[PDB]
Amino acid sequence: TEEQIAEFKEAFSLFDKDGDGTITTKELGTVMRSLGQNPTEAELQDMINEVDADGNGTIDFPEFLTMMARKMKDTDSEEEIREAFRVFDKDGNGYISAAELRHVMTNLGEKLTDEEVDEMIREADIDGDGQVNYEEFVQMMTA
Amino acid sequence: RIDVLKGEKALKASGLVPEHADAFKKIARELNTYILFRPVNKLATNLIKSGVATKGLNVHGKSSDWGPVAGYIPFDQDLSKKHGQQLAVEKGNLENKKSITEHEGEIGKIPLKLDHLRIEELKENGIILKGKKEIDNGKKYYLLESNNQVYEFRISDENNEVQYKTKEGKITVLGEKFNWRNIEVMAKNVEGVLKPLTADYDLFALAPSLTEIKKQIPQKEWDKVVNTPNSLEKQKGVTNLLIKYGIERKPDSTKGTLSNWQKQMLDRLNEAVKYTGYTGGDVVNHGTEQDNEEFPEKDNEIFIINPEGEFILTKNWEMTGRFIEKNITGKDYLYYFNRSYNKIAPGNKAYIEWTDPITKAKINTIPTSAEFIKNLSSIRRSKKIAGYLSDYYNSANHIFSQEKKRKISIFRGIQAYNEIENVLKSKQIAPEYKNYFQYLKERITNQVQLLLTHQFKLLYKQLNFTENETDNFEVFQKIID
Ligand SMILES: Nc1ncnc2c1ncn2[C@@H]1O[C@@H]2COP(=O)(O)O[C@H]2[C@H]1O
Ligand SMILES: [Ca+2]
Ligand SMILES: [Yb+3]
Ligand SMILES: [Yb+3]
Ligand SMILES: [Yb+3]
Repeated sequence: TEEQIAEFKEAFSLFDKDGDGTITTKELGTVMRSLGQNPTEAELQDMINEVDADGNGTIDFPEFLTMMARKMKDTDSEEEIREAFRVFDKDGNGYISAAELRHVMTNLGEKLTDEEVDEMIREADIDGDGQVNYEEFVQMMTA
Repeated sequence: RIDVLKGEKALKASGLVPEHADAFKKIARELNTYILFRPVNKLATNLIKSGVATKGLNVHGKSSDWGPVAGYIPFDQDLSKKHGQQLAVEKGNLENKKSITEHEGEIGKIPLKLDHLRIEELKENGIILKGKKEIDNGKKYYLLESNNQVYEFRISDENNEVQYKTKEGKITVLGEKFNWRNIEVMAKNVEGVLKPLTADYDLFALAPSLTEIKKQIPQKEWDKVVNTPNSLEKQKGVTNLLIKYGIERKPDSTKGTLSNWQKQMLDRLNEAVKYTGYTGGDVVNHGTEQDNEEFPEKDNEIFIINPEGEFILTKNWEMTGRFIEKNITGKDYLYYFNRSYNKIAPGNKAYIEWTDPITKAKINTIPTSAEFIKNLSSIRRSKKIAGYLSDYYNSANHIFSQEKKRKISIFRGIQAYNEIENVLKSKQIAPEYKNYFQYLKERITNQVQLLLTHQFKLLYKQLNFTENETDNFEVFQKIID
């Protein structure tokens, strides 16, 4: 899509005294992290070393804007997910609650122990309010 | 309670052929899934019962609800229900032109032939009346009457083909004035002969029981993520199975954009009708309205067949959405709403509102980094804060206890409230962005002040103002309790 492109650019103005957009492979992810997907140092050494590999690995626009074209492709979710959320959230509170997850699980076929449910909420929980807000459900679903 | 129509009074108001709406309860109760249809041109009903073929996706010509061509799809879409709005009619045509040309063979057009039996039907619904006897160049006609102020029609006593002209003086939407010519209607090629098209059934939505999506998931593929030793990603695998066999809808090419439990559904519905003797192929034939994002449509009445075989008919959008809220999205059934709701649909500039729970709870939740970039994105008409946000939501808190979680987060939360103040106090750059950081504040504020609502109401004019590193987090250690 278009928006799944226009966004990216904004990142190219965060932290790089290169001026004319030019970071490195020693601070590339610093952008992807702050953005979406989150790969490891192992999935960052061979992806980059392919398209633009001269001497100092020039990093700019026609590059990154291209890398995501395959990583941020099959995982074109975000939508395929934000709706998963609305499913567990039968209350409409905006956040998933212990119960909310049980009700959904006890129907997909797996009778969950009143213990586990409360453990899946806690682990999935990040800000620690006792329930998962959309943002958390996102994180919990990718990172 | 809600002011809704139940029973026959609804089926009757749905336009759905009664004998079919009946066959539908069958599948509604059988598959424990609600089946909601959008309207259906009523003058199209008996035509469908009659057996008239229904338009697919290669025909986007709106049918007519008036005149003798009422029921069928006039090739001249100025005879269809859009009769009047120019840009509309203009698009109606092009769409039909694309049908005839882009599909030479499958789609075409035949002349309108109303028989002694359809004249009557139209007569009762008070659509057109058989008038005088006119004689033009050796052939007899009967002026077909209509409350219309632009065209005039007739039928031949010979072949029964209807013709029409623009009345004297009056002018067509386009600027055309012509004389006695045939009303052509969109056809479909079936076995070498050309047959006429008519309104199909438009699913507004399909909501199965969550218990139903199970049967869709392979009793293998499930046990894996289920019996996962973990208890973290184990949820992800559960949700992601829900997402695959529950949602991520794809192009069929002909059926539109639907899922696989929807494609299977469609067939069940059509098998149903065919068993009632409907000679004319499929009746329901492209995916549901919730996947129609480009040109979404809001109707005032949605016919509903619940998993109990009952007939409801919401009377207004405010209702149709209140129903689904209470009976479907909050009762353990799978339901999703059009991606282009609450947005400005691109294709038709449509603005359909719907309650999205994720938005309600927004003024109390602080944005992730990406969310913060996107927010920086689509506002670029004319820094470093993204960090303190990828800090708040650090998926690696999964080892901490709520007590700790609520703390470092309350901190990381005020951390950002800082950078988002070092700006509103800096150069005035753009009043467009300033009206955003204000939001963040109120948001960033509200969430923190919600966590602390366990242990603050002004504890900020003291805490670390301006130093840095790890000592700051130390001072906080006590500012708390
Ligand atoms: N995947 C889809 N699912 C449901 N409706 C769709 C889909 N794609 C398009 N629609 C449409 O919304 C319109 C409703 O009128 P039609 O059925 O004649 O033509 C339809 C398309 O323009
Ligand atoms: Ca939480
Ligand atoms: Yb249709
Ligand atoms: Yb349709
Ligand atoms: Yb349709």
